[PDB]
Order: sequence, then C-alpha cells, then structure tokens
Amino acid sequence: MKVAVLPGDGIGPEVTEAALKVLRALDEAEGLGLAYEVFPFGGAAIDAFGEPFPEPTRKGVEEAEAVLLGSVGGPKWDGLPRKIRPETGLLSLRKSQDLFANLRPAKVFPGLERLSPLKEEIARGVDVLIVRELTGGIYFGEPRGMSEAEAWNTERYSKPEVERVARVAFEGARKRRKHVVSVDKANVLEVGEFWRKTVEEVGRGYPDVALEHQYVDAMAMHLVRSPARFDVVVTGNIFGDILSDLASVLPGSLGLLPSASLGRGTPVFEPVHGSAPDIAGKGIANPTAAILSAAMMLEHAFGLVELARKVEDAVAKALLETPPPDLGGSAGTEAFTATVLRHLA
Amino acid sequence: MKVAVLPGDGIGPEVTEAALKVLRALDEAEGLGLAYEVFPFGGAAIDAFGEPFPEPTRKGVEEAEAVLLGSVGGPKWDGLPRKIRPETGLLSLRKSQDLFANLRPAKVFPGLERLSPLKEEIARGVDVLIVRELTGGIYFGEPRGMSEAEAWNTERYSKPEVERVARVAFEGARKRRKHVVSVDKANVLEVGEFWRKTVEEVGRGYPDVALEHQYVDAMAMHLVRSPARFDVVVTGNIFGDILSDLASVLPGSLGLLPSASLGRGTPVFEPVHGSAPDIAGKGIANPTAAILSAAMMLEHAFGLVELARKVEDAVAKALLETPPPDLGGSAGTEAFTATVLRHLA
Repeated sequence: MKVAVLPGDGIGPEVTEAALKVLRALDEAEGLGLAYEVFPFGGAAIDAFGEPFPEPTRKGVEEAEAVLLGSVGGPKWDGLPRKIRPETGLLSLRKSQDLFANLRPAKVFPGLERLSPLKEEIARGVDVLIVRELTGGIYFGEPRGMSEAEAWNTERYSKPEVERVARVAFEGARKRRKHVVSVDKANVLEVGEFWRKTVEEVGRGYPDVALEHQYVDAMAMHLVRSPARFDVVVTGNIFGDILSDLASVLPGSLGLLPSASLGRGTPVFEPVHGSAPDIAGKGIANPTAAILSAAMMLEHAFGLVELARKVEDAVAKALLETPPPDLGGSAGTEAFTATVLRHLA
Repeated sequence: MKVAVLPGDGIGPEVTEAALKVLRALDEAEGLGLAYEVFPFGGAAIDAFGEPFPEPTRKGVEEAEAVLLGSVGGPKWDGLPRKIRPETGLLSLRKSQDLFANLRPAKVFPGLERLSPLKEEIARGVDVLIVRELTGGIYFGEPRGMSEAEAWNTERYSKPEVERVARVAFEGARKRRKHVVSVDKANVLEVGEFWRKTVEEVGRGYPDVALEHQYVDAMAMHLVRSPARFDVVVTGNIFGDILSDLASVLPGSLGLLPSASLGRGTPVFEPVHGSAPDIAGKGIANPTAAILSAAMMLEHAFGLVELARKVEDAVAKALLETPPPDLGGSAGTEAFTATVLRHLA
C-alpha cells in the first residue's frame, strides 16, 4: 500500500510520525506491504519552493494510493497572497483528486463521556459518521449576487451530484452498522424532494443497508437528544457543514477528531486540529487525531476495516491509561504512542 | 388591554383558562383594564362554522390588541381538504396580521437543569430568545423548480425584509439583557454578507444594545457548548428554523415552551405543544406553556416587562413546588395554577 505523507507545519511532523509508528508496527504484524514517502506541503513548502503545493508533491499524490496529511497553516503565512497561502494548497489538493465527499466522524470513546457537554447517559455510545457533499449546493450555486437592495444565492443539485455522495455513504455504511440516514428539507424545498427521491432510488442497489430520511431541523434536535441512535448520515453541502460542526462538539474535544475526503482520485486523511506552532518541537502534541486518520485510511482507502477497529480500540485504551495533557494527563506524544502500540498486539 | 382568546382544540380550553386565571389575578392586583373575549378557532370552528378561521374571529383579532391562542389540530380534521384544515386557519391568521417575526425562547429554569440533555454545569443559566424571519428566504424564494435531472431553490432577501426582523430583535433585546447576535453565512454567501451589512447598519439606531455576528455553523456549536452566553439571536428563515429547534431541546421538555409572532398587526402568543386530545377534559394538562405565553404577551404586546418577569418567577417556583405530571409530579392543571397564583403576590 502506497501512502503519500504530507507532514505540513507546526505539530504536523510530530503527530504524523506518531501515526507512521503505528502503521509500520501493523505492517510488521500483518505484512501490509506499506510503502510511503513524505513530500513538502503547506508553509514548509512555501518556504522551500515558493508554493504550498509544489509539483513533486502533486506527482506524489497522483501516484499514491492514499494521502496522510499532517497540519498546515501558521501566522507566518497568513499575510500572503491568497493564491500561495497554505490553505489554498489544501483546496488545490482536493480539486486535483476530485474529492466530492467529506467524512467527519464524531464518537465518544468509552470512559470519556465526562468530556462531552451532554449528560453521560446520552453521550454514551455515540459513533456517528457525517458524510457531507463538498462540490455542489448553495456554496457554489448560480445565479448568485448582491446589490444595494437585494441579495440571492442558489441551492442547486443535479442528479449525478446526489448519486455519487449517496454512494460513498452506503459503501461507508456497509463497513459500519449498515444504517444510513439522508438529511434534507423535502417538506418545503424542491431540492429536498429531489435529494430524497434520488437517494431512495440509489438505495435499491444496497439491500443490505437500511435507509432512513430526516429533515435537517429535526436532525439537529436528534443529534443533541439521541445522537447514539445514528450511524451514517449523508446530506448536502450547507446542511452537512452545520451538522458536522454540531456533531463535533459532542465528544468535548476537537483534538481527537480525524477526517477524510473521498472522490475519484487519491483519498485524503487528515486531523481536524490546527497546526499549533507554539507547541511545535516540545513533544506533548496529542497524536490521537493523526493516528485515527491512519485508521480512517486503512478502512476507507484499503478496506482493512478489522485493522482500523484494532487501532481504534488501541487509542481508546491509551486515552484512559495515559491521557494526553489536553485530557488532563501528562503523557507526551511519544509516551501516548507507546501505549497505543502496546495495545496493538 | 384587549385580548382575543382563541382556545382551540384538545387541551386548548383548559390550558388557556389557566392562563386567564393568572391574567385576571394580575388585573385585580394592578388594574390592567384587561378586557377579553373568546372566539372559535381550529377544529371547534370547523365543526361549528365549517371553516377553521371564521369571519367573526377575523374581526375579533383585527379589533384586539393581542391574541392568546390555545392549541389547534387533532386526528379528527387531518383527513380534510387543506384549505379548511385547522393548520391552514393558523397560517391565515399570520397572513392577516402580517406577522414577519417568530419569537422562540428556550430557558432552563433554576432547579430544572436535570431535565436538560446537557450537563447541569452547561445547562444552568440558559435563557435565549431566537428571533426567526418568517416571510422571506429560501422557503419562499424564486426561482425554484425541479426536473428529472436537476432541482433549484433561491435564498433571496431584500433590505426591508432584513431591516424589519432586525428591529424586533433590538427592540426585544432592550427588554432583556441588551445583547443581540445576528447569525449568517457571510463568509461564503452574498446573502450572508448583505444580511450582515444591513443589520450592522440598523444597529446604529440602537446604541444601548450590543450587536455581535456569528456564522450559522459556529452558532450550532455554541448552542450546545455555551448556550448560556447568548441573549437575543436573530437570523433568516431556514437558519432560524434549524436554530429554534436546536435550542428547544435544551430545556429537556417541549411542554414548557411558549412562542409569539410579531409584525404589523395583532401579535399572536401560543404554546408550542400540540392539542393532546386524548387528555382533553381530564385536568392534568400542563398549563406552563400557556401561562408563559400570557407572560410573553404582557412583555411584547404591552411592554409590561416587570409583570412578565413576575409571572415567570411564579411558574418557575411552581414547577419545583408542585411539578406537573410530565415532570414526574402529580399536580393537575388547577393544582399547578393555584401554586402559580400563590406566588403572584
């Protein structure tokens, strides 16, 4: 399995190396035939090549089977031309691979219900995967405009756009608890009804997965009242943008969440947290998100679901045994990693 | 003060009479010059006149200074032509009075943090008022359509639409903690930027109120993480629809929430709960929402803020002293009401 590693800035190199230690560990244990190469990306790239996404890196992601991203950005590059900002290189990466779906999981690990803003009774068992459509919708819809007296934006969706995001959700659900919930506003909007119709049609080719439909406003209530009753949730751009964020607060710590973007090209797996440059090089950076991105990679890029679950149970234990500083512990990056490996056998 | 009372169906007459007992009580205590008359509305109206919103009632709301609504609807009328359904009469009512703003408060009464799905630490102190634009937006935007291959809906807003809803929020904030937060998606949508610009302009005439802007997706996280730090929240139709529902789960019981619709005409105050016909006539119906709608009426329709707060503190105590059956108590409608009156002196 070929993996393109883009460490990035700040704590990127530390947390990414933590994930590689787990991957290499598994490779020796199962002979995965893991082959990887690190490439410049982000600020490091701007400083070394002048562009956040240099061509050798573009070639690297093109030839790779998966991308393990670290963290990009930093105050140092914020005051630069947009076309060359680290954030831009990130957008370019997604375009080059035609990644149309964004996977954002939110789970409350056993024993960590205390961190959730929700009552332990309700926070317990949460394990939801929000699949958000990234390319279409109101964010890119036309016509759009603004004048001194009015403003307009269009929520538009074509059948192919809905069909493809819907497919990654079903395919993604088979790997989990085989239950998908499609969110829309069908009872008021034409786009909603169209979205509902299409997903219901698409589902016919997935008899082993159960499909359910819900209105965005109702789903917002459910995520706070009974988030644990959901598995895979698929929805539009703006709807998925709101819902992903809502669900992300559930665990009570942004530092533990990974994410992935799927499409026609090479998949991208990355931790949701920033680069935290002021902590770079001290150790202490919580590698959880990075290791979980490694797990996401195994599951979605290579189908090694059982191995992904193994790494997941490993970090879960690690969090309780040697809590990272952010969870009130004192275990540095290496310390935490060691514990994870300790449970990877 | 002239009040038009529309009891409605199910528990409507019981809970509305509970609110009237409080109002009449206050009238004797402060000589408010309260004058009211009940009119048919809802199913009762269909059964007696053939239409859910008969003309004598239309004249009644036109001549009244406020409307105290009970509860409409019931399985009995669900299988009827849309034009004559109780739900329709409700829509007609809002149109006749050009009510463009919907006020939906969500508060966790002291001692009742236990019912919230949020941790007591975070549920404590919550008292938010969501002001939602009702007439414009994507729900009514054009062009809109659908074909075998595509679907589109338009989020459109004209300056006057934004200006008016914004004004009820500032005016509504002065009566509370003088802090308004305008929600939008300005960083991505033209409509967002336009909405932000207009509200910022409108705020200039309200120097005594503090204005803050927030992105809908960020606001979704805040309502779960730190809802207590907000006072008045104003936003668009679809955004307010989602946010009102999110905030409504915060208290942990739909039966305690009132609501109001403001505009050019006679204001409408009504409890959010259904008609619960299977309980009609047994007593036991929790009058909290109705009494709180009476309080909302005093505050928004007549400006008697201090009296509204008095009724609010009354029910708050009542909930702890003689909890309604829904809160695990056994106090029936009359019992609960008596306790409220007991604290209204």
